[PDB]
Amino acid sequence: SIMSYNGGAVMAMKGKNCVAIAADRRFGIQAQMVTTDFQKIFPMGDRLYIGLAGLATDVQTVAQRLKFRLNLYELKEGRQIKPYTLMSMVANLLYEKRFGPYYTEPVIAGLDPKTFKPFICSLDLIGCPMVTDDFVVSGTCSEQMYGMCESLWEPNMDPEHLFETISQAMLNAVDRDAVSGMGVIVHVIEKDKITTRTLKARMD
Amino acid sequence: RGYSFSLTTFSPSGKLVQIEYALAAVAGGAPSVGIKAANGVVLATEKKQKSILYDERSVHKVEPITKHIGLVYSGMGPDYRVLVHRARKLAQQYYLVYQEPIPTAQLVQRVASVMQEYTQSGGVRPFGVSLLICGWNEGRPYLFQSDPSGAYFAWKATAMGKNYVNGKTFLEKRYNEDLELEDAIHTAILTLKESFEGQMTEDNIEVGICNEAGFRRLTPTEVRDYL
Amino acid sequence: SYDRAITVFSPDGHLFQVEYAQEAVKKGSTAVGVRGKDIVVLGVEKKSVAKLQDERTVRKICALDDNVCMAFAGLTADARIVINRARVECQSHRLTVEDPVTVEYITRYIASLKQRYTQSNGRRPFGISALIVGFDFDGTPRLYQTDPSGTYHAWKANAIGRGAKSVREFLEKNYTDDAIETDDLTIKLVIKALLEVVQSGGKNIELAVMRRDQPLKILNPEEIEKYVAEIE
Amino acid sequence: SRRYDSRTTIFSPEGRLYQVEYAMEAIGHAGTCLGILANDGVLLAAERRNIHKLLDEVFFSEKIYKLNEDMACSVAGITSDANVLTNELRLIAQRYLLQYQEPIPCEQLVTALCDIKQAYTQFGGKRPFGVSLLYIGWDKHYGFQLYQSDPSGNYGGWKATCIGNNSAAAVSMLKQDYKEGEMTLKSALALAVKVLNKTMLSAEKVEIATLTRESGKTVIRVLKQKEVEQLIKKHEEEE
Amino acid sequence: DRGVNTFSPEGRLFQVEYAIEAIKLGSTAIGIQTSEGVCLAVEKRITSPLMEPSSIEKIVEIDAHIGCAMSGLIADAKTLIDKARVETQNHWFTYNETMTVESVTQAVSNLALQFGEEDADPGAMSRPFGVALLFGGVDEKGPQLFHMDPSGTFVQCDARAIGSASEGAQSSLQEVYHKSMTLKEAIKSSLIILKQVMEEKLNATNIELATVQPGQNFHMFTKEELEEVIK
Amino acid sequence: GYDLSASTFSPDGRVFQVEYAMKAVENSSTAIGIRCKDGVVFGVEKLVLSKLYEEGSNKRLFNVDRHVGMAVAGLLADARSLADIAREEASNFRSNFGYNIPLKHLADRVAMYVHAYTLYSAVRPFGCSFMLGSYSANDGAQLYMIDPSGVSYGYWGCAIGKARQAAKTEIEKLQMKEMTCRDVVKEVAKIIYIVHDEVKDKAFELELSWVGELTKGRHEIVPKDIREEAEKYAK
Amino acid sequence: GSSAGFDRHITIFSPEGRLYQVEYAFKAINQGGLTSVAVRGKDCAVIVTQKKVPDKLLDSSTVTHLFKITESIGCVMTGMTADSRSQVQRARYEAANWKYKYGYEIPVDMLCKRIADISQVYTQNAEMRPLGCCMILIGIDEEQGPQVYKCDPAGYYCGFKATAAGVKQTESTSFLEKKVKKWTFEQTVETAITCLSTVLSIDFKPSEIEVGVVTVENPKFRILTEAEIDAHLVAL
Amino acid sequence: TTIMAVQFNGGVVLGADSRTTTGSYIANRVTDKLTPIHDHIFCCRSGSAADTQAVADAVTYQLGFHSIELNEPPLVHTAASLFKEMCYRYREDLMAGIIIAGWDPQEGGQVYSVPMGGMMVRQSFAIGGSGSSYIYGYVDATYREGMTKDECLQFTANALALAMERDGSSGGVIRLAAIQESGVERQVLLGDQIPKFTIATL
Amino acid sequence: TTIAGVVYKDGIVLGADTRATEGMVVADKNCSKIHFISPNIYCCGAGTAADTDMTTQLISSNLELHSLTTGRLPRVVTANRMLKQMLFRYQGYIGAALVLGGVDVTGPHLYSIYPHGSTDKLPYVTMGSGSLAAMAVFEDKFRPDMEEEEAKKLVSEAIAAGIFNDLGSGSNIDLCVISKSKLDFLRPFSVPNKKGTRLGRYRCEKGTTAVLTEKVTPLE
Ligand SMILES: *[B]([O])([O])[C]([C][C]([C])[C])[N]C(=O)C1=[C]N([C]2[C][C][C][C][C]2)N=N1
Repeated sequence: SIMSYNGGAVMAMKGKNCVAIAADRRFGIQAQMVTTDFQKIFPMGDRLYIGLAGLATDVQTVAQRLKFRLNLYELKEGRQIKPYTLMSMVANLLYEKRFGPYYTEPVIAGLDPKTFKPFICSLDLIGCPMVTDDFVVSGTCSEQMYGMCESLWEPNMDPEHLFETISQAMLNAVDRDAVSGMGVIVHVIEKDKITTRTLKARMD
Repeated sequence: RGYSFSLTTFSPSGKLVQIEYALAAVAGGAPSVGIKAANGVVLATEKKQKSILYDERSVHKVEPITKHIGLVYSGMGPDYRVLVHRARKLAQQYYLVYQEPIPTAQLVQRVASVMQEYTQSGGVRPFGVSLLICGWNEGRPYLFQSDPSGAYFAWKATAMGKNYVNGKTFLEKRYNEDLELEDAIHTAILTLKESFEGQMTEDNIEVGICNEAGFRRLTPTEVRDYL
Repeated sequence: SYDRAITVFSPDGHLFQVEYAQEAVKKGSTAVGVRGKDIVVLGVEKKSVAKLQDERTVRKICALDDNVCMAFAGLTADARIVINRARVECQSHRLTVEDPVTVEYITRYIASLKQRYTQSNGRRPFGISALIVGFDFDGTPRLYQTDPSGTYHAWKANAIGRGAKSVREFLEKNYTDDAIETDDLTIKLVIKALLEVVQSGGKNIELAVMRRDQPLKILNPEEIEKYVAEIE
Repeated sequence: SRRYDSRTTIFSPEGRLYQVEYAMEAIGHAGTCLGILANDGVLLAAERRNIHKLLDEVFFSEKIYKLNEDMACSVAGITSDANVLTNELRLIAQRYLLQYQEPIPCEQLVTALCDIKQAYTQFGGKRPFGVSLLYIGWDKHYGFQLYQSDPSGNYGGWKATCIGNNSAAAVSMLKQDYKEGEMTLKSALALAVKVLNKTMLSAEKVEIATLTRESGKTVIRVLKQKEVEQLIKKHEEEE
Repeated sequence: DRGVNTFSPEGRLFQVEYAIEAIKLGSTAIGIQTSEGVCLAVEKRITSPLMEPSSIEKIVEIDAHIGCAMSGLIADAKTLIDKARVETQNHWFTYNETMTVESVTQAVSNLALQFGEEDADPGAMSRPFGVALLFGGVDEKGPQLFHMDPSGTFVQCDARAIGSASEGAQSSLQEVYHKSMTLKEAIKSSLIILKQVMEEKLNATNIELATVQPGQNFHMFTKEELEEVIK
Repeated sequence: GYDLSASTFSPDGRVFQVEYAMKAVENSSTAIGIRCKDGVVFGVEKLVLSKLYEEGSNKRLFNVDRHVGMAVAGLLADARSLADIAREEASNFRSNFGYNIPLKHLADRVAMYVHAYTLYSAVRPFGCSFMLGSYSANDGAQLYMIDPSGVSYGYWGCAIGKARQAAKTEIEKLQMKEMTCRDVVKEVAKIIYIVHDEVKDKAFELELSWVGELTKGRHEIVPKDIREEAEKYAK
Repeated sequence: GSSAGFDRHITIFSPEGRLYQVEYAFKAINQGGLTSVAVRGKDCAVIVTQKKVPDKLLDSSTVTHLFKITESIGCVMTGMTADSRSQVQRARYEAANWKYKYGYEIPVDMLCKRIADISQVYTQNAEMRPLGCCMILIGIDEEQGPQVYKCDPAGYYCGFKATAAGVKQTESTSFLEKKVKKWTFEQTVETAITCLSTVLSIDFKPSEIEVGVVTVENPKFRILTEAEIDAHLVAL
Repeated sequence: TTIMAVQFNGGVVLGADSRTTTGSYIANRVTDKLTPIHDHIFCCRSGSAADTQAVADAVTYQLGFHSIELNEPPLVHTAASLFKEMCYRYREDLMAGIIIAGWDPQEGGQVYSVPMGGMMVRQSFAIGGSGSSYIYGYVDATYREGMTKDECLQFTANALALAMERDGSSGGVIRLAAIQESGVERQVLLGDQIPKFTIATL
Repeated sequence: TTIAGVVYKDGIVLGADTRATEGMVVADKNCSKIHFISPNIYCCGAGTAADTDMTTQLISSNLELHSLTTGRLPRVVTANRMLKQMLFRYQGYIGAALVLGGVDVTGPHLYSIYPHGSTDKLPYVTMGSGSLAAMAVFEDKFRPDMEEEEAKKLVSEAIAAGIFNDLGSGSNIDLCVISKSKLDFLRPFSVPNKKGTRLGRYRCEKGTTAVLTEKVTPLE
């Protein structure tokens, strides 16, 4: 598979009045690791982050083209983009290449501007939006991630309780995948802060 | 084939006469009045064919661009049909990408761009119509005015067409910030009554209102009662 | 797209559009050029010498390559377009042939593009003249001059722009085989030529020299003030 | 077809381009826009020509636009032409940032838009853009800058300038009041107000924007009604 | 106002008639065809002592066996000269043989009337080339001199003079040229005629002579060579 | 100045350029067409400008199809290109629907192409008028006429060119309907000898083409014998 | 009445903001020398046009101003004959294209609007002139019954109860105005004929005019015959 | 699929099955394969459902417009020629087996065959579809010249019924159509009305 | 995926499941398969999820534009034609099999559009991987001119048949009742599946996960 060439996994969880977005940091060509600090999560505007998983070249391309569109959109209609609007924008971009698509499964997570309501979603390669209420996973080890989030996620967790759940889910999901890991970066988006910490993972 | 040179050029004094002549065509057309009032916006126009053979229910001056945006004009009738079609396609295009009703300000800007393209393109003349767009988004009313040159202004209450200067004075000393939609219509029709020559009926004017529920074109019944 | 014939012949076999393009070059700032032995100089008169204007953003002398540089006279906007197209050709010539372009090669290209605009549909001729100055691989200093029509000639010393005739006559009688003997001598001949077609020369003159095996060097006001003191 | 042609991009006997010169005449009858370069920032003080008792405030500004993260501009001429020009300026800045992954330098942006303006004066047979622009921004190569641009496609960097209604009267006043190299943002605002008044004021008849640097970040902001009002009162004390 | 493709009442294209009037302001170029080669000579006409006379190329090389002397708008002739060079190079690539002088003149005369506003492409001429050419080469038929003008009509001539002083020079060739005249005799005749119709005293740096002989190739006289015949 | 382009109306509401193109058709020779009980007969008085020309040169009668004929007037260069335009339409129609194109449709299709040159400044209106004649078992004998403005109408007896107002009074005395085709040929050659001016004009060749039941629905030039005898009857 | 530049030659605004060229195209409608009258009834629409025959050699049948756009939509053209057929050909293609794209028959007001939009492009572009003709379409709508529409050379269209076109347009509209203030199949036809006869003052014979109708009971556009048009002629 | 068209003096008689199968599953068990191209012109579709519907819509559009310009009832041969054009043009992209059959004032009742390749041949009767292979011998031994409009309806019903039993791609009901100068008359034959043939049993 | 629709006495009843799988894994247990085309026309879509959304979103905007122009209520034929013509133009490469149902001036119409471009106008249809299970219920209990409540029960049984017999369909049941005077979008209509209650908690107490770096940022 083309998606399993560079590895990586992104995860987004929902809390009471907060969101969390975690991702692996290993960048590697097939079985060989190159760097251990590849960026898979990009800031789309204060309380809006986008995590990309899949082909590393398409992860950077899609992140750069979405930023290009996001900059023009925010300048045109001078306002902060809304989480749901970004998903439609990203889905539209991915659907332009319907027969020569980008190999990347995006995972959007952020708080709605002004209302501060949590929002998480995931899209497929051809831009198929899927808004959920609990969590969204994307990567080469989604099965492992699906099993962790299903039995760990709680309806209304707080910033600290949410951070522990998304970290335990990622740490145990990337330990079962060979081409995923080498560090885990977690971003917890609140109403007035953006805590970012790197978890102590296995360097295997 | 088609000409590829600009029909509208700068004069020695620095004026674009073609646009200036198009504004003179807009200043002779049926009067239009736009009023933004707290909970909504109202757009009224003198839809009088004055002949008694024309079907009053057939043609329409006040058109809905989208579910929350209405349009009204002053100037040439056929030119307005082109702009209304362009404004409807621009609203659909925007909604196909962002999956959310195009904001009133975003539509005006997009529609004003089209009007500015006919003042610099080859083998064409500027649109001879001034639009009065109105919309409602993000719990707030909007009222814009896009003239033939392509420039747009945000107003609170305005009037175009015949006797527009006279209506702007009668509107500047009769309009209040804290005004309700229902009362906004009363002062919108009263401003149109100051240059209506004959007798005003329910089939001589057309009124469209905008609010939280979305743009609506008042039916004859409603207007009758208001009159 | 526009396909109208702008430049056409007239009753007396004239090309009015090109003649009006040369009329725009006469209204431009004076640009002097002097070819020496181991140094080529370029002098440009600064008409609008406003004190509230960054002078580095409005220069008439540019560098096309590391061995070629030029000055102009006429419409500044056009000069920019011609200067950037010539810069792409210098980079294109380096990609196709190992060696850098020769002064004449790039001058030929600049002049050929100018002639192209005087005979195509929908366009008007360029309203600028150019003084391409540089060094070849052999170390031979070069100086050419292109104009709106598209013709170019090699020169020993030339001036363009307003009052170019007055400066050209001054160079004919002053340019000998002793005036360009030394580095400073050649630089002093260019500053003297600009002093007959300028107001209070010394703070309204901007010159740049180009020595062998070295990039363009723009002499600042302080250095130009030191040369004016020796011509007193 | 050739009889209706107006021949916009054509030279004249004197060697001038009529169309471009007629567009420059339209920029002298527009709202006065002035820019001043300081040491900690650069500002734009433009006069509002869209004043009425029935006009809404809606937008964030009327003449001053944001090109990108570290750039802004103030137009002066045809209003609809600026809408086209400023939208193209935003595109150029986004295209550059998508290519090198860095903010486009101020002089590179101004130059790119000038190449488009000059192309409309040489071929195509269309009228030129009747607008003059003023740019203020900050880059890592030259820091704070202020550029001007006209309909012909000509541009230049300045320290203090003015385009619009009374450019010549305002330019002279700035000439004898600009202390080059020792100007601060605070002292520049006074200069703007002092020149803006003597070239026309209320706090609703003008709009000011400053561009400064804070913690490795460009900050563009339009001064508020109250914010400007105080400035206008302080100039009255010296008069 | 009229279009570029407008006929006059006498049956002449205005643009071409004005382009032929622009060749009366150019420098003179006398060409004499003999049995032992062709000889071309042009009046450089320098307007300044600072102006380098070696940068003035009125006579160019189309190929080893073909030369070319031009008059009128020199800038317009750079496009015709390149076409001729590519035409003779193309011929060699396809048939492995040199193109004849008349064939090269025919291919350059085809572009002469290729201009117009309407129904045209981006890279189309807007007017005619205001320049005249004198083609001199040696093929299977020996020395041959051809003349091509703005109208696109190429004819053969034993002796031709194009430029400002063509009328005066053409008459001086009509009574000084014969079919048995040598190539060395032709070079002197041309120089003598050129010196008479010129304003500046003829010298080694003023004019430019070129010759093409049967067994040899195109050759441009240097300063030394020129001086020899000058005295 | 309201008569320099076809995309300009004059104050009264006329397109002068199209009216100027009709002037060219009133300067050409007279051509007539008569429809009868079973065919159409075309008679064009070919005016020979020189004695050097061969008898039959510069024909004004062409076969646009195998069942359709075409007599022209006005400019010949323009009319020749219109005849090739009519041939394409007739040929394209057979390759699409599989059968001979109806005269009514062919006339309309060619008239619409002629009306497209009367709207723009890029082109000029055709300076020629022409008649189309045909015969079909299912249809019958048809005769249409199209002018420079792109107007096509059905007729019984038509006449174009210089002498058309004098040739229409000669065709009005005939009872075409009850008449046949062999009897009409004579009358067609008689009217052309009456309208033709022997003074102003010089030598003239008489052309004759027909299409009906006689020739089994095939348009052809009237047989030499029948044309020679008809020419003697006119004299 | 002021003017400047080439406003009278090409469709470009004049000093007063008018389009002289478009106004000159309205005078081209009267050049034909005919009048058309369409009257809307209660369950039927009636089109009445003048059928003049200049020459006796002209095959009368081919001379007509009534056309069948669709199976239920019919129209009458007035003005430049060549322009009329062109516009009629355009309406046929647009109508056929509508049914193939949307799956249902085009409404009379949609076709009129569509044809009027095409006429507005000639008023904006300067490389071509507007058509000097008028169109009056009549059809039966499934929901709103009988419909009578009309679009002109300016690109303006509308819905009517009774319309007129041609040299005598003001005469037929001033007579239809007093008649509407005061209709069955026969009453809709008789009112049209009377209007056309009282304005032209000719007292038409059978073969001298043409009528087209679209009733609610039989929506297919049809042209009355010689013996059908005569029956109404001997009713008044 | 089993379509069939026969002709008599007055006009023609059409017939088809109604099964639409996507593999071994019947997606539509009551498909209407007989498509009206005009007033008196029909066409039986066979092959690809999407290809036959696209072509029929296109031809119906072209024929309608052509008939409105000529102001005359379209010829059945004209409709068949239009079909043939598209069938031949896009023979490498389409999979259709159209059978055009109608009635016109000129030639009367005609049946045209436009097989896969795009050829057009007129016959007195034609059969198409996958189930037409089993009734080739039956139609050759039962067809007789002079059949009336009543015998043609019984001939078509008999042949279609025999093909529906042997073919897995044919079944459901039988949709008939009798086109004459008077008009078109549709008729469906369900379970009990469908001709039955005693299955050989020991 | 199990989508179905029927035509009752005076209206249309559309239904669908809410499960979305990414192979043999449930990605979304509550996705909406019933799309809004217009006020009187809705659409159930199976096949390629991305193509099903984009095709319905485009056709709905075209029908909205057409509605604004004509000023009348859109027809089901118009939506059918637009879809079938566009689908046919992509030569089946746009995997979008939808069930189109709505009520207009002609009455209630139910169509079934296939990826290649073919359509079928029937009284009841089923699409998806669990289409054969839902078709068995329609071929065993469907009756013409059914009552609104009867049609809702029969269409619920059809979706339930697919949800419990097909591995590609699960979660809840979505219904959509379109009649001459109403439009009832019931989501969810029935919930036959419910996650089992936890037998024990697995809460991650604070400090259970080590941290190498930490950086907080105060937003305005
Ligand atoms: B027949 O069996 O040939 C029949 C003729 C058609 C109905 C005109 N064809 C089919 O049965 C048929 C089925 N399909 C599609 C297959 C893929 C799913 C949708 C139906 N295409 N033709």
